[PDB]
Amino acid sequence: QNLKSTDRAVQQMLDKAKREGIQTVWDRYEAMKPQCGFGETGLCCRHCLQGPCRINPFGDEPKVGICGATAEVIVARGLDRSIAAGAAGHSGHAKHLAHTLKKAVQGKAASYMIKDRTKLHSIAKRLGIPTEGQKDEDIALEVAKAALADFHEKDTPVLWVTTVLPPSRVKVLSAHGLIPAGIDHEIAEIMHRTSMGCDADAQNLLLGGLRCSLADLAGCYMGTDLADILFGTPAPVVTESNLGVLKADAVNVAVHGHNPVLSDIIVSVSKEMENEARAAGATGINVVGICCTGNEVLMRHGIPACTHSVSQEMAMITGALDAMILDYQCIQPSVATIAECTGTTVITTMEMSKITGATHVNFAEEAAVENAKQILRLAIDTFKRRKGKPVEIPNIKTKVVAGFSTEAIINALSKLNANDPLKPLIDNVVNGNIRGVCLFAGCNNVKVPQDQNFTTIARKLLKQNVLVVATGCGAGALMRHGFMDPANVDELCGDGLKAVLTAIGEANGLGGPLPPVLHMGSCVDNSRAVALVAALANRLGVDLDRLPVVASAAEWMHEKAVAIGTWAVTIGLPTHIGVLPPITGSLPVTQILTSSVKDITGGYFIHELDPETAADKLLAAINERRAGLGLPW
Amino acid sequence: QNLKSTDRAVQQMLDKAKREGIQTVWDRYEAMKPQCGFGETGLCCRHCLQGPCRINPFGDEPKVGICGATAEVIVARGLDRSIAAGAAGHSGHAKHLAHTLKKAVQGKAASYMIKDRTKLHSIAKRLGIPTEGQKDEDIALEVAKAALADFHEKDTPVLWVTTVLPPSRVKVLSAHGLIPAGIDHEIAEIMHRTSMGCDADAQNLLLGGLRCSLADLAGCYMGTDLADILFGTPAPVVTESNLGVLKADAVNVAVHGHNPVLSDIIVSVSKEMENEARAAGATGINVVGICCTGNEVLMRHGIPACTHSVSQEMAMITGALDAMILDYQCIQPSVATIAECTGTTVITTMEMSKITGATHVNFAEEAAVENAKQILRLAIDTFKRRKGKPVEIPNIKTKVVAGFSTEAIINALSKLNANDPLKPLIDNVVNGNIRGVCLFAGCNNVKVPQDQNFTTIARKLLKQNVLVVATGCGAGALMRHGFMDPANVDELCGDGLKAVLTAIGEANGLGGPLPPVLHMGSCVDNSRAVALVAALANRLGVDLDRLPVVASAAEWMHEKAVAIGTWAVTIGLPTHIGVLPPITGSLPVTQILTSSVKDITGGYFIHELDPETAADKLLAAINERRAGLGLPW
Ligand code: SF4
Ligand code: SF4
Ligand code: FES
Ligand code: FES
Ligand SMILES: [Fe+3]
Ligand SMILES: [Fe+3]
Repeated sequence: QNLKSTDRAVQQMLDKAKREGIQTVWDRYEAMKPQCGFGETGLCCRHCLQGPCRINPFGDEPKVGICGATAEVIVARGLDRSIAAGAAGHSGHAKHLAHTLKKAVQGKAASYMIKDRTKLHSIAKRLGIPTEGQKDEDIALEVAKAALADFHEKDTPVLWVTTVLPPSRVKVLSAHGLIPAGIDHEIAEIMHRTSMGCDADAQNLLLGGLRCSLADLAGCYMGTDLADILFGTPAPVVTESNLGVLKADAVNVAVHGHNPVLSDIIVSVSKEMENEARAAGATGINVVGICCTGNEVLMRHGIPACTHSVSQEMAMITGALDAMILDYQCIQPSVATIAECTGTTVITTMEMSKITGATHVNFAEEAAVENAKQILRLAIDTFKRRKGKPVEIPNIKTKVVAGFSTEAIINALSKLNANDPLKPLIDNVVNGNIRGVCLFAGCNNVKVPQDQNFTTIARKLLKQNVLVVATGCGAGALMRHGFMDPANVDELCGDGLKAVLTAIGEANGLGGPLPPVLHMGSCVDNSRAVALVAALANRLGVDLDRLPVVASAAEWMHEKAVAIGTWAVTIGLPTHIGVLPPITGSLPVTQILTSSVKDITGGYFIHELDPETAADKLLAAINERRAGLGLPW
Repeated sequence: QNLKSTDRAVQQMLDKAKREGIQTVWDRYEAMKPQCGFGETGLCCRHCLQGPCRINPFGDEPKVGICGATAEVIVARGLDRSIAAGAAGHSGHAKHLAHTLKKAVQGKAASYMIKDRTKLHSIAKRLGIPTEGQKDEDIALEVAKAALADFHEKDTPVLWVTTVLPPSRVKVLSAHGLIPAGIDHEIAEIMHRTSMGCDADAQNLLLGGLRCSLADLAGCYMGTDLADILFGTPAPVVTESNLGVLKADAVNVAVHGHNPVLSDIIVSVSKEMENEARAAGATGINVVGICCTGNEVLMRHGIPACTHSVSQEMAMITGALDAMILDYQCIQPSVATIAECTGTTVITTMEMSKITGATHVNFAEEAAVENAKQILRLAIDTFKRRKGKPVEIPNIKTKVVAGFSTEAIINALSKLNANDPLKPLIDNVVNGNIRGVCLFAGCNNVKVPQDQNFTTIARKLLKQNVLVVATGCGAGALMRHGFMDPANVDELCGDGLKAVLTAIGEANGLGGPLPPVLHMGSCVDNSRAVALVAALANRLGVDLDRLPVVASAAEWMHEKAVAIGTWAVTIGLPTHIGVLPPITGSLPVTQILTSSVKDITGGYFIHELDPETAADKLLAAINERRAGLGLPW
């Protein structure tokens, strides 16, 4: 079980699943070995009915696609479609929120409102929307319309790119024709250019993919902006994570997926109906989070994080999960089958994301509170059915300090310098107390023992005084292994980094340091890390590709993460990836993504499967950036 | 060579390529056998980096995707992405034309203009744009803005769906939630819903694909509408097709691709520079067409059709093709490699469609005429280099009568009944002179001996008094085998059909019949066939799924054609396909697409690889429709 997951709670449930004969993601992975080498290297194409075509990585025929498509065209086309699909996921999430805000300020969905008025006003002015002398509802309606307008061509490029990056970065990207003209416009253009008999030049294709990855960046940043307006900007909070946050005597309700439009309401309504849940024999309604929508409500409300990503089925295996409430993205469809064995009520809520065998509850913002009631009443009903059943909840949980929005980080720094809050951070970068900054992002992947890369790389960087921030299931991995607990700062952090986390935490009325890793939220909240390092760049008067800042998608899986890794490279960051995407079948494509893209954007991918080597390479990249500033290292 | 292509000119060039050692699409197909059975059945998924995943069609493990995705989810997700890619191709074509019209009427591209003022006005009123008292340039600017607005969400659904189909059809589609909200919106939503951990219900997934196929229909219809405004509505013309239309002593220039924004200008400018081409030793500039952009200029200007689709490389093998001018879609990237051997100058012109090793000429509508000059001067230069070389142009060509827009067909019928032009056609449907209508559409496919299915099926239907219309490379196959020559009516057509083609042709001042097959234009001009059968439905007061009308994508290949076959089914047509798409790995998915979709839209796919059986099945479908009207058959 150790080779499957480094999480001891996950290992315990893996033993339970094995003895009850419940097939898991790891069993399904084992049944799939050896995986197809053509698909693993990227040398397969099904873009037309003359296929499927493949290309031998080495040896004799086939050496070329039936239409004449070369290995480098086929590899670049497949990558582009992955970026476009990721963009479409983050795009759809942000679009849903844009519609939710518009409905709310037009009086159509009273369950939603402008919760963060100061974020609303700062966004409107970043966009150049006039605020002075306007109702909030009219400013918000303007912001929502501007959001929806970034999805298509108009007289301006995508403002959720051009107004969020340093102007020097925007100029460099414009010179290469990489600024998106519209979010869905770019997605559609990728799908066109990669279809049969279209674009057949690897470099041209990859440039289109960089541009589409910035459409994904725009979607993430818009998603974060809109969610903060509607639901509040995160501020530091304390909670717990891992399976031990389930309680045998409560109605345990998992919010799972990505979009909090639904799960933020479930959080609110669940408070009301705990009276209704005592009547069924529960202590209350124990809302817990899985994946990114769990991160959303953990970041805003302190909802304990139950589990993440590859291990999401294990929460059900406890026998104590009465309902799991789905919106979309990263939901293993196996949960619908597994629930027949574990008793859990699996509920889908979104029209374009249903799973055969799960109960569907049509959710609409106009009727959000009634929907939450209907769903939570199914959860309460399920809790009654398993009264007197034995459950096996592993007694394993960690303390999690989270909620580090960019606004919260700046506010926390302002206690050391009120008029120049970024200067203390830059000060300790310059003098070596902070070697640099590393963002961990992305998913877990069944190919990698769960959390192994995240924790191994994090341990090394923290010892070397790197300030580590994390999002999505990367934050999930670190939070479940204690990296978000301030009690662990002495163990994990080098003395320079320790000094800075202590100084900031003490000045923020804590008596104790900041946690070893700053949790910056969900996957769309990778945009928060952009807003932070962009402000650092603007305060220093340099571009992002001169900052000692790197990223690591240490165990990535989803097309969304492929898009994120690509826009990390596109905005100038050295970007480590811990699972090879299907590009090794083309040396020219691999060479562009790991080397020569440096000459376009200043960022580059770092392909490294071994996490100890990965950390060395990430430290080397941080130290090259320090040298380019003339800093000691 | 007979097993490769039924076209004798193609066979001759295949012999030349074999003896000169030039690899062809058929050789590349042979080098790819046996093709992967997982991809051929649809049982492969690469939508995340835990893959590639496959499922054994029969036997033991693997039986399920690593995430839990079933065979039916994996098959439906792959199909949806094919529909979305096809939609994106037709979408991009139409968008380019919408931008071209807007530039033209804003004074930015003087090389373009409103050539068809009566089409402009009829479109504006179908859309509800006011014409009375408005400049043409303001009506057109309104139409162009309405076109661009159909790509995104707005207060109306996609008007290039809702205003082009019978209102009874729109109501049926709306009740199933199938009307697109925006063209690129639907494409992006497909890409989202099919990514990992999203939509996992085959029926839900396929309904989304039907809706996305109507976004493709909208793109085709918009493309046809806009091209007719800018370049003229087709009217009957006479020309020739097949390789014998090349001339050894001329500068032979192939326009290849799909979008005529470029090639319509090449046609115009080539006339001017024939003086400049005599000076180099040519008789003139011989512009010939390949694929759909060749259909565009064949339909409007009588440009002879050189070849099509799978055989496009053969035009180069003659040694007489001095330039081949590309825009996008269905261009075998092998032409760039092959040109090193044949002398041809291969020129790409569009930013998102380049081929490594081809010369790129940046085309912009603002500078269209200068670009045509630069390109044609490269063609003239190439003609000089091969002076005194031997060429082998097969002396094989057919007469082609084409240009049957829906407006031309209605006008031709109006000579038999001026106030009720559709009534003579319906009259002869009712009395049996016309058994029904069959549309042939789509590509050739290397898997099928070229044109074999198109001609075999057409011969049988025409003998049985079916009125046959054709588009794209389906029209290409029929036109190269004599089906567009009126001299062939006695051989091919049954007496009832013969009577009607003769009566119409005689009444249109021809002394002779209409040709055996009515050429309705390029692939986007499949929308013309919709406009015709929609008018027939509205005149009869019934929906499309009650008309004796069918379609056959007899040899289809491209994702564009997959989308077209799907919207043919979605608007209510029995739709034969002659190559299996990757769906046979899921019985439930196959059963939906071939049977139970009948209960949603009234259309259905007819899977039939054997063309004689196909014709029987198409005749059976036509005759069922006749019986449902109470007609004899
Ligand atoms: S697009 Fe080319 S390489 Fe891909 S399946 Fe079709 S023929 Fe093969
Ligand atoms: S989405 Fe599911 S079936 Fe597809 S590659 Fe990923 S794990 Fe495999
Ligand atoms: S041949 Fe296995 S991924 Fe296509
Ligand atoms: S296993 Fe061959 S198409 Fe993927
Ligand atoms: Fe996740
Ligand atoms: Fe073609």
